[PDB]
Amino acid sequence: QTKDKKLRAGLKKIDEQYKKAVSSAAATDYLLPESNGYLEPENELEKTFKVQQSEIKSSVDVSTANKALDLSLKEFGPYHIKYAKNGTHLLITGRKGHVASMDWRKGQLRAELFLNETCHSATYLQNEQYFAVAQKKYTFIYDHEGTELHRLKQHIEARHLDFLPYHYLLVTAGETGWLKYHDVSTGQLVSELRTKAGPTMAMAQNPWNAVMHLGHSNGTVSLWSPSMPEPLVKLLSARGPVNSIAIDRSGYYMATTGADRSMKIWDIRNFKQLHSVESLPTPGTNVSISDTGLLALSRGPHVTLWKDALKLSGDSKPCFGSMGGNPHRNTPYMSHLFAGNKVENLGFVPFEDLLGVGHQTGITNLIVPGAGEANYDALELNPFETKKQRQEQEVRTLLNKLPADTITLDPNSIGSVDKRSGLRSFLRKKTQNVIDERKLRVQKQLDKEKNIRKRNHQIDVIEEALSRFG
Amino acid sequence: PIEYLLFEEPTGYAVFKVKLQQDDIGSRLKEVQEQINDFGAFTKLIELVSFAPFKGAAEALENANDISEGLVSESLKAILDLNLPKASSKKKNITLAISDKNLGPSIKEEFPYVDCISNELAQDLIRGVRLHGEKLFKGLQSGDLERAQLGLGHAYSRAKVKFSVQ
Amino acid sequence: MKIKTIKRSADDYVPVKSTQESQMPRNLNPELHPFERAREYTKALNATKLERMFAKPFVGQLGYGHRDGVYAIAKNYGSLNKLATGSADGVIKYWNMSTREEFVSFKAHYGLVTGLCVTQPRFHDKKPDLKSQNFMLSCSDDKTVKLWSINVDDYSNKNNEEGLIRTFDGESAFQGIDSHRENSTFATGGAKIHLWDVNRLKPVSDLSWGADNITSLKFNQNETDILASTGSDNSIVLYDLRTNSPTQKIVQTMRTNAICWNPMEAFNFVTANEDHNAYYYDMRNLSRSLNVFKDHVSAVMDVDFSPTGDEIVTGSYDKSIRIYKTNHGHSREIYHTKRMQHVFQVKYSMDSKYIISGSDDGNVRLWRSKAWERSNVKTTREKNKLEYDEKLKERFRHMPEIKRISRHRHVPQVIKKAQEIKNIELSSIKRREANERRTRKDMPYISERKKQIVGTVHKYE
Amino acid sequence: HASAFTRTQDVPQTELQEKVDQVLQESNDVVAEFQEE
Amino acid sequence: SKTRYYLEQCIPEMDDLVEKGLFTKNEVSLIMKKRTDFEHRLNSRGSSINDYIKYINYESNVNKLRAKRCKRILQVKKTNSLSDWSIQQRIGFIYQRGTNKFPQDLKFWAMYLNYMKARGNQTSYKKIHNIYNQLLKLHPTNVDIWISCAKYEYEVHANFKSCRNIFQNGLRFNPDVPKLWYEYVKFELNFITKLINRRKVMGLINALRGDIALTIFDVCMKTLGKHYINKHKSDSKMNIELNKETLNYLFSESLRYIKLFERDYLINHVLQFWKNPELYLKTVMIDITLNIR
Repeated sequence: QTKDKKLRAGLKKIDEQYKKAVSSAAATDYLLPESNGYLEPENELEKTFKVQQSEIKSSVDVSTANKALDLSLKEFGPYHIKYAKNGTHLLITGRKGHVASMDWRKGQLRAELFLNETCHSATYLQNEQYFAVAQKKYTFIYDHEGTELHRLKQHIEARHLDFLPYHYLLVTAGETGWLKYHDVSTGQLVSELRTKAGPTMAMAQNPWNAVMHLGHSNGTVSLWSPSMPEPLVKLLSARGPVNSIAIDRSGYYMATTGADRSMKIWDIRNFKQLHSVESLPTPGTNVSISDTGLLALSRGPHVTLWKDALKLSGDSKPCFGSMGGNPHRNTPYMSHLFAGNKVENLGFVPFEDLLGVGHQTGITNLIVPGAGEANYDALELNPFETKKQRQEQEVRTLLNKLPADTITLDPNSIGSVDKRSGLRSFLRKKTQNVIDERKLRVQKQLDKEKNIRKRNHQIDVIEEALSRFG
Repeated sequence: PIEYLLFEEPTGYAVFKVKLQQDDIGSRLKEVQEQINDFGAFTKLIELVSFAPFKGAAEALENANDISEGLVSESLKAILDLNLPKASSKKKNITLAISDKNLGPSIKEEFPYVDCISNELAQDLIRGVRLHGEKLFKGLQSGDLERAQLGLGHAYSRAKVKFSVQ
Repeated sequence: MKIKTIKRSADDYVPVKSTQESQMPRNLNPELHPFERAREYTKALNATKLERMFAKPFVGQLGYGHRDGVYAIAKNYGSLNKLATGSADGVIKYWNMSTREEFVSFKAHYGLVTGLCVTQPRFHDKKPDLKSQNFMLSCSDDKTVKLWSINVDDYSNKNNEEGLIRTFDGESAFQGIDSHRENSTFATGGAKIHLWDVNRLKPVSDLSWGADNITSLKFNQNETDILASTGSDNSIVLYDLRTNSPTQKIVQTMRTNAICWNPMEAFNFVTANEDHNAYYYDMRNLSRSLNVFKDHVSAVMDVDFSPTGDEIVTGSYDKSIRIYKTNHGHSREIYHTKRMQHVFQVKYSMDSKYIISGSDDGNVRLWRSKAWERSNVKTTREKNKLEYDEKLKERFRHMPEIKRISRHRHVPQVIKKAQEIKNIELSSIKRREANERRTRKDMPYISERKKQIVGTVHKYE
Repeated sequence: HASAFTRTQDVPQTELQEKVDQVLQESNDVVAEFQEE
Repeated sequence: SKTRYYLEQCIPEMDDLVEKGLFTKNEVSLIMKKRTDFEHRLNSRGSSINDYIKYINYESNVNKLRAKRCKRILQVKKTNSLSDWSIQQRIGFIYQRGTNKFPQDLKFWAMYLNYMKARGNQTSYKKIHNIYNQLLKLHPTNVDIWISCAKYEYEVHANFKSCRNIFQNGLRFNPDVPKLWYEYVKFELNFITKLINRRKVMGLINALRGDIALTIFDVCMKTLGKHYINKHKSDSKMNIELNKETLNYLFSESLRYIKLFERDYLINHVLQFWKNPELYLKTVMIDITLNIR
């Protein structure tokens, strides 16, 4: 604190205003509508990871038991799963041609597409209405009913596309090693950044920040932003290639899985890797984070869940088996293994507590007691939306879409301050030249004067006898 | 400064308390005229406070005759006496918006602490109240205004003419 | 093995009735609401864009106007409909601004009408009805002052005596007028300012420094015995009426056309001055100006304070109107029309909402003070959204994009060209002064607030 | 601010008022390339 | 929206209530679920006095439960907290909102008054005044309300002058209600007897009285006849018929006054006024019965 009365008053007033604000937020917290769900032993003999999905369905509510889907489509390829950000619509993309978008709760099949072209992945972009899929070659944008709205041509070989929703931006990383931001509202390829690395293996968006984390074959994660053509940052996660990367909802912690049977938990906001699970018997196919800091790993026939692994404690480091039930060891929160499938991917249901896995036969939701965030925020995402509310809110976000170049590494960098005829033509040229030279000469003279000024600021027998002859 | 207004009706007198004042200079503008039409904004400008219903048909008739001639009736005297605050009879009189210039003076000489107003603004307020009519009464029990008007018009006219069974 | 999951009651979220309004749960978790700075910056930028597309100042004019250019305007400080305007024809009118109509229109004088005051006298013969009639006071060039009655429909509380209650013959040609309030005592500046009372036909008191004529007067709003005056030997003279004498004097480099106290500070006034400027002075220390209001391009002609006390409205002999905030020193806003010329009089309205401008093309226009604020009543939701707009753009006022957009205002080509020329001349003066400083030894750093005072009479320290 | 209880004008307004008042008045590898990069 | 305003306004007392050890987090959260349901039901259109009433009833039961909870869990009659008056303040707020939205419902007005009077220990004499002023202004021709206000005032504070003025105003609005006139006379007589009993007690420790009620009767007589003529006011035969009917009505009223009813003197006055056929017979037999008494 500085010894100025006016500045003391100013900073004290501003600080107490901030404190009033946060106290208000805490009161709202007393006012929240619901409560997270959990899973605890009551005892020491039995352990959490010993429970079975049949046991949970028997012991819990019928609405959830109904919600825990299990679809088997044994015809087409392994399926790739995505839930809308709203947490209501589900979109499955088979490996051969099957693409479906379904209301998932009242079981209205919104759209079904049979494509022989080997599709790869997909996402609802801005609502439940428009969704994009990859193909063998191009990227496609589809209406709610399923008609081909657009064939994005420049996004060639687009393995790993994803949509970031405040800026309305579609990111299509693929195989030639290339990353294109396509503004989807106005429809113009915003940016096109080559990656010198190679075929990008995994990809996930930091949402606290809206910066794209790509995971290359070197074993390096690289953080990109659509403004400038060099990676914002690079991290060396694992050796060999990086299979998958997932990012906490606060954009604070990241988990990387690399095909050298390695798994890393990273502190994004300081770039110190919290710790490295090396005891991994088979390479990890997939990793994801819930909304409540709950880590899901998948080794292909196995899915494993670690609660409270995203902290800085040494005890946080996840393990697979504890001798004598040592408390200082982090055993998995909850396990599951399928019969013979290979989990194609997995994603948490946004506002229930379920994680949907896609595997070679199809889709399966596992009931997780504490996965999703129990109490959402209507101003952002309503699982219940009357059509008029949905369209009105769509226009709202369309108005307030953030500019593409606002994406940076620190979402606060907006605020600060700094202080930022013939003879006639010929004779005209001569005289203008003269005026120019005159200006330069005056400048140099002023500079000599100023230099003498700085000098005046900073200030043998025969030579003494003859000082005054020069 | 239009604190109250008075509105006469076939089924009795009403008195409203003005809550906000529409700006006085802008009154000729499309925006404020529209808010007079709309019902949502008129409620913000006016809330009803009192409503004295007439006793019977005869009492209503003679009351309408006295309003026509510009006098104050016993019923009006009572309702004003009840609703209007007693300010100092020298400074800060209470403002009441009426519909009739010629009604002004009688109300004054009965209540020297009140000041009547019949302006462009007060006439606009009267017009809005008349337009919306029953929606403004929050449900207070009133007879069917239209049937009341037919009966009252017929009685008034027969009275002036001296219509006769002979 | 006690377990439970997120179970929702559709009864709780989706209401049983149809009219019942569904509930909106809210969670103020910061990680749930992700972008603060970018989101609020774009809200503020959209807000300024909407401001630019909603700025519609001109709201209308007052009847058919005046024949010969408007030179006197006086708002009624009591009521809110009423102003009084007067024209070089000699014809003075009393306008009802609610209806854009006129109450009366007297042909007052043979020459120009040089001043108007609007008032209510305090007669001792009687008490003229303050409720049925208003009173008005015209100060003419043919050596007369006339007091008129106006029949005003404000109240409906009665049912003759229409015009020219009284006339005060003068010995000189009168040149400005104002009336001390709560006392019914007016003061008129011709060749020597006279303190008149309503009931005496001979000027009650003589106030004059010396033998100079006095262009204009104004009492102040509070501590109401302080009068200030502007004289044609480009002087500004404060008078006090309790001691009954002039008090002090300052002489500037060019004549000050008009002065207005402010109604919230009671010892600050602002003077519209012909060297293109408006100088804002403290009364107790007249050696220096509190602030200088800059952005005109010809003689400033009138100033007025908003009754809230924080904004100033100036009208120049260039054909435009400028609105300033008391703390800045550059124009907030510029009003201009192809049909308005030589703004000679400006009056800011007693609800602080509007501006009246009398211009010598003969017209009394009236404008909105903030070019947005429609007069209708606003639902509470809309009102909150609008106040939120204003707060956000005050916060982000200085970001380059927002500044570019909210400062782009279209100005007539005459003012643009005059402004660039004036900038060229000031640069020239400044750099010749720079070279002279480079050489010479003793030159004072004459401040931008003292540069403009030739000399005061009562020197203090 | 007028109420229904207090006599406001303190002067009778009906025959009842006057009569009662007057009566009461009377009653009172990879690491290596990373390093290089 | 406005519901959000009301809920956040409810938060702090909830904070206090959980803070003191007498309500658990889950219980309080359930309380707020119910609160939000009620708030939306009131705010949304189509609401009704039944919704306001059920909201009040729920809050009252919460208050009772809180009182018994503090009695049991810490054996304190009254915690020096924010809650202990917060709940009743919110109940008052609910009553005000309901009446500003449905000023028609006499039953709701009366629940409001009963609540406020019964809790009258901490309340305002002035607050009862305000409620009654607003109600009377809205429903001037409800002699029930006028009588109720007068009786409350006279029974609680016995402000004889204020009750007198109330009756004066009530008559000034409704000269047509014989019930009102009847009750006014009853109040007059009760006041007279109370004064005379006070005089008797002063005598123990150490007639204009009727004439006031006589005058009230006379003017009631006159104006009631007037207004009965005015309803159903055309020649001599109907003049005589209406005169006869109003005589019948009005003297039945005088008979009611006789039943209401020192006493002999007042009856006597009624009899002379009456004199000023079969009715004459009834009068004279009344005379002989009085002489019997």
